[PDB]
Amino acid sequence: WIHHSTWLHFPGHNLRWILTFILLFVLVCEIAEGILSDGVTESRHLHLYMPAGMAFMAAITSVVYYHNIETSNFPKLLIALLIYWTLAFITKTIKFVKFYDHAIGFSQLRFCLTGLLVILYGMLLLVEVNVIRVRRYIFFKTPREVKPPEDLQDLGVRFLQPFVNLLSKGTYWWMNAFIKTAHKKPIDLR
Amino acid sequence: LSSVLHQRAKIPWRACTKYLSSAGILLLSLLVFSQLLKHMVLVAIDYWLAKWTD
Amino acid sequence: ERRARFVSKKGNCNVAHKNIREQGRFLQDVFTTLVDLKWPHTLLIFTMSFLCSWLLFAMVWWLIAFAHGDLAPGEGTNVPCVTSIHSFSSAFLFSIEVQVTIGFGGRMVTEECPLAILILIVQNIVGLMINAIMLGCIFMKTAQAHRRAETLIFSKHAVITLRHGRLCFMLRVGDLRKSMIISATIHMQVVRKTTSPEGEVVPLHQVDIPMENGVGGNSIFLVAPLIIYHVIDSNSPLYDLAPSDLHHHQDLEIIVILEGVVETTGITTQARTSYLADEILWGQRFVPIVAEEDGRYSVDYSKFGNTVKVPTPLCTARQLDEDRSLL
Amino acid sequence: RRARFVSKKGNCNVAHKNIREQGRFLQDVFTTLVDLKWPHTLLIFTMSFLCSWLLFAMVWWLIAFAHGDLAPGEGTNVPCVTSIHSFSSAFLFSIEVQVTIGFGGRMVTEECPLAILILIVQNIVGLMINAIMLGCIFMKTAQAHRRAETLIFSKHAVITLRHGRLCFMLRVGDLRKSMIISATIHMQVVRKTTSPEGEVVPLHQVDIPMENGVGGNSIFLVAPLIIYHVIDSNSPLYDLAPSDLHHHQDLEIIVILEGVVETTGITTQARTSYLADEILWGQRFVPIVAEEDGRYSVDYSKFGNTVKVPTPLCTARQLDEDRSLL
Amino acid sequence: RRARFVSKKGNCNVAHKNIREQGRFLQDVFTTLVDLKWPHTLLIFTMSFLCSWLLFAMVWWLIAFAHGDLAPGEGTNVPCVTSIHSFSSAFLFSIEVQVTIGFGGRMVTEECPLAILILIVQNIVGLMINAIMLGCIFMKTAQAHRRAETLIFSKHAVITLRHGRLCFMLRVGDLRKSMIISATIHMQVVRKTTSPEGEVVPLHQVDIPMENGVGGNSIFLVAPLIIYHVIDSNSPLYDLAPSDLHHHQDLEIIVILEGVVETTGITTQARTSYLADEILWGQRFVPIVAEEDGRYSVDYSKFGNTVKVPTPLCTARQLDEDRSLL
Amino acid sequence: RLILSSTFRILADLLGFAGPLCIFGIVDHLGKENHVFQPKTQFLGVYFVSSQEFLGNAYVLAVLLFLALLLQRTFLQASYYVAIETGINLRGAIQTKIYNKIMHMSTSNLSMGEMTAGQICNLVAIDTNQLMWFFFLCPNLWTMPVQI
Amino acid sequence: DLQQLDDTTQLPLVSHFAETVEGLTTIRAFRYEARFQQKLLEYTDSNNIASLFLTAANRWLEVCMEYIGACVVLIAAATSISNSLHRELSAGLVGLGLT
Repeated sequence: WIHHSTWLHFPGHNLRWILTFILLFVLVCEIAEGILSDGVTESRHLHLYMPAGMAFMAAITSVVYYHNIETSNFPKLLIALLIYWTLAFITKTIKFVKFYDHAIGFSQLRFCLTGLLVILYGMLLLVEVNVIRVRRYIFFKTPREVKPPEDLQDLGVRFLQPFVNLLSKGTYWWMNAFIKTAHKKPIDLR
Repeated sequence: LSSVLHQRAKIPWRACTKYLSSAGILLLSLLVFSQLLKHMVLVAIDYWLAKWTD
Repeated sequence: ERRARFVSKKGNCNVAHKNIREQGRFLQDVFTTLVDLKWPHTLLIFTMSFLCSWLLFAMVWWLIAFAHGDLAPGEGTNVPCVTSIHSFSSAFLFSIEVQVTIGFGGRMVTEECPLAILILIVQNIVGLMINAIMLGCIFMKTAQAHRRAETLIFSKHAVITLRHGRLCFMLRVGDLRKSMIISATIHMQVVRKTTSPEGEVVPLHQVDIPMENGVGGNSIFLVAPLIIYHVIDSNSPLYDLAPSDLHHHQDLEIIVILEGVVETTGITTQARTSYLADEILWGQRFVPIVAEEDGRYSVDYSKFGNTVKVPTPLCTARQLDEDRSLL
Repeated sequence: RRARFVSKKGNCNVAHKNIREQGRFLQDVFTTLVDLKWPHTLLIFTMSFLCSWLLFAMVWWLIAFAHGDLAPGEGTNVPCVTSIHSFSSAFLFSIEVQVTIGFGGRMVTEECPLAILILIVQNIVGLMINAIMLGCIFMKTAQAHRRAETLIFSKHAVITLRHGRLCFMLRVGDLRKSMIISATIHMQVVRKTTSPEGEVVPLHQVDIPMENGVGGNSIFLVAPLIIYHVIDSNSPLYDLAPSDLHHHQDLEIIVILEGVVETTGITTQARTSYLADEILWGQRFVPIVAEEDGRYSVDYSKFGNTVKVPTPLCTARQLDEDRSLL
Repeated sequence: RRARFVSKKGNCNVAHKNIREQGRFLQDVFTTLVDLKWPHTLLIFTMSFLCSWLLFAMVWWLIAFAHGDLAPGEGTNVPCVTSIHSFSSAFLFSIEVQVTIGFGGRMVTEECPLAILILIVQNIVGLMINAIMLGCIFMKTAQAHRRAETLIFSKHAVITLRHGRLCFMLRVGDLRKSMIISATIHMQVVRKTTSPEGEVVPLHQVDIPMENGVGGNSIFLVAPLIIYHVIDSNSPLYDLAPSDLHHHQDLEIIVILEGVVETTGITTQARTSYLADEILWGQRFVPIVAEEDGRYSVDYSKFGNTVKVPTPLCTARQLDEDRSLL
Repeated sequence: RLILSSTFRILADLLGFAGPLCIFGIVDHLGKENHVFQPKTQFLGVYFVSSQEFLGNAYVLAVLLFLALLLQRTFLQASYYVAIETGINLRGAIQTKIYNKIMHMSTSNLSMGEMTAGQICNLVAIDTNQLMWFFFLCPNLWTMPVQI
Repeated sequence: DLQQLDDTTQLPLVSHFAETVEGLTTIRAFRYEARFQQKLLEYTDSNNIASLFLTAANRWLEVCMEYIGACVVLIAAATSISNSLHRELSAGLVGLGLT
């Protein structure tokens, strides 16, 4: 569906949210790409309109999982992403090979989008993998200990804009609460 | 409850009351009329700028 | 300037348990947490999975069907992977029966398809377990939810009167339930930041209080709300206490919890309630609620929490021993 | 008449009026069916299960008329469900889904999306509907293994003198063959009181000691027991006489026996008492035990048979002080 | 090393042997599966159902060969199973029944009675096969809900002078938020005692009171507390000497912490002990209870923090002996 | 820290300056009266669109606008936040070094007269605050010509 | 509130500095430099921490409106294009709207 114990961050908190957001942009373009290609042919021909439209949902869902999988520290539970990133590499690559087999080239946009997709997807599997090098949740013997921030230990830290996710770092949802509670209760030095 | 609410009063009327009273009437509407026209003239610049472009 | 209380007046006691090593949790906790959900929230929880149970495996068949060539337009050349499966819409129907054992009949599986033979097995055993956990979830939820209601009412403010000569702290606990609380043991505990005479500093040392029942045991028979006459004496820690130190700024915390078991279910329950120094009105007496009617005994529960003053000596409990010695 | 704290059969009747609380939550309704009797439970779900066979079925016929399948003749479009002819027949189509039979004479095809929602609409409903049934049957069966209690006490109360000091007695005897584990039966006397400092108690609740061997609430019941109650200086009835037993009195002795039945594994309680008039001063309980050649038999039928035995007509103080002066 | 009666974590390794022949009833197998690991539980019934899907399916492929249907071609002979052609279809035929799919492509006729025998033969089995597993997952529902160990126990013991009185103590706190209803702790010392009449107790079990205010084994924990057992003249520890703190010392203490688990409704027992090596004479625990604006604060790091304090290194009997002189 | 703030700021306006450019494209597709779409390519029975045409679609350019607009604003807004954070800390270090130097200063009459308390007050008040603003507005110095 | 809170917190830090200037020799004479330096951090914490939150809300209110303002572009932009796509809206209205 205290909190200081629920604020540890996995490795690459930036390299993922940057990459994951980078995926939302180019993929959203493909959502236009299938729409444009379907204009001429009378039949809808969703075969280029459905996947990205479905895929765009997935990254949105996947990102929410990472925020949830990090807010509650269950580093073993970071296998679904491992089992989803890995599989997507198989399917995405196949399209590149078959398109390259038909001498599609880069003159067409779709092959250009797919080629970009492989690189972006490739980063996701590797970036996720680097976590296993650090936390070593499964397929490892000794889980190296991880500690929450020493400043975060004290309950006397509130303007925790630094202590928030990269997607949070800019959205200022960190200050959302202190803005929210101010509507009724006066704000004092406490 | 009330203490925050009593503090949380922007007081536009009182601010308008003293400021306008100092202003008077002649220069008062003159400020209102002149400012509105210039912004209106600015907007009208675009429509012609659109028209000749069209 | 509110002071922290070890137990809330409503019993929602909160203690900041920091500097805590992260205990390992397993996914079964979520499965346990699944049982812990609410009936409306759980209703969607299984339904969303049950819906995805129909769809997700079904999509495999639609992919599977396209492989054997049946997904193409009509052609009697090949033997279909599944009979009369045409579109991904029809894909749901073949699965919809399978997970639900419906067996509509027209969409029939056949032979000569190894992958399909795995489809009718893998999606099959999955459904049986899928319904099993949901059936198991309801099995535990139905019995347990009956004991999620608290129907015992303590007294918000405490009174300090004198009964049978001695002054004894009083509190009235009223039962809002028709069902009886078997094995009613209510233990009274006092908490203070008493630095030990040996020198040690105890920030929250807890001291129990004898209930002064008819047999000295914590056991009590609950029919109508009565007064737990906690006698204060030399053995009692409250001997040196006085209403002088009854201000909101005194490190004196009183805790009472009434252990028992719901008669209908047998599920043991506890009632957490606490009182501080400020909330207690010294020299107040309880207003009787039990009324003598010809037909039954009437409970004036609306008058349970009414504090009415009565002539009460204001001498110190330690000092009050002088009156007996002098006389 | 006279107000009794607890009835002889139990189920103490107390008018707990002046109630300010939530009227009802849906949890009560689920509790209400779960606590109903077997014949009532059988019909209620039967009505519920029958309702599913009807309420959803109403949707199909309306779904059918919309597609125009019900009209006679070969239709230009394949219907929402194959071989649906009339609302009477549609009940057969509905019965296949919720009950999960799926004969096949009725058939559902594609190209009818509104039906696709309907199939899902009743699919989850029936499974949930069936789910309540499995839950409901599970609940009623578990507790009903201990739906009754058969541990009785003598109708009248008996007082006599045992081991020099007089005492008030009672009779303990149970019927169910299975034993009750950890019997801690505490008895209490209730009477009107006004405190020496003036506080008025309409009926104070103070227990009496069962005077067992270990002086504790524990009891092991395998034979008709007579749990005595020693009258001591601190005893509430230490100023009691065989005279004040008239119907107009303030005494009220009630005993509640805690514990769980071994087979049940669930705690059960039994409330029994006896008023002032019910007692018979100077009467001893009839020995109901008798060990035969092979086994021992309990003559329970004479449990309440009170046999008068000579006793001093002096109060505990009026006896102890007389004994002390003796 | 030395033999142990209970490990620190709570394994309590005891070498119980010389045991007579146990029953080893076959019904215990279901209990083993009932307590089986969830992954193992996942596989166990699955293979059984997979075997069940095949075991009866094994019989059918023979049945078809018997009734003269597996042969190529359509003759006058009605098959034992409609449209039964080969093992692949046959292996589907069973899958229809034992899971009640009811495909319909394989239909049933009254050609051969053994088919009616076969249909019933597995018909009860499946309703039983699911019955065994449905109860199995039902058992594992509450069993997983247990999650026993959710508290803490002191790694080492402390012996400080409380209220001027010499007394040992320990510490414990609850890591989980859920409460422990009806706390009960018993402290006992497993030491090799001897009797005056020669009985050399191997590891005599002698308990020590918890010195609670009410003078009972009942407690209440919401915070990390220290149970202080007053070491007085009426306890065997009155002959203790700090010189006996070696791992080779012939003494030990055992603590049992019962209590009703509020959420689970099943009591969990805490098995713990401390060796003489863990005894830190003249050390005092640093308090971890703290106050904050929201609520009280607890420093779980400071559970094992020890602050040494001046302690008279004499015998409690001798210290009390000089206490009268002092 | 400051360099990253400017680096964000530089790409903030650089991405931002395309804002007007999209308007130039948006009108042109509207500016073509026929506005009839035909990709003129189908490699394998499915038409594939060329790059030069994908960036010519009026609706497509609009979608790129909202995506760019939100992206351009969010990075631009942070650029102020990063700098003002670095400056705010710099107030502390300057103040501490000011106070730390104060405690070890000599109390000569010229050191007290020629260095009056107000001058000591003014520097801690006027200077560091001014230096705070100079850092608070430093990137604009390194950015305003770029956008210009 | 915050600006009032910040401005109020601005007075002591300067004031404590003035006292140090006013009582320099004695503060060193008592050799209590350890205590006073704690106060300087104590004061500097108030002004600095107040400033960050003061800067924080200023950035947020800009962002929340800006993105809310941003949608006002696309919503109008799509609307104008559809009018120009089908309703034969002239470029003149199209150009002005984005402007």
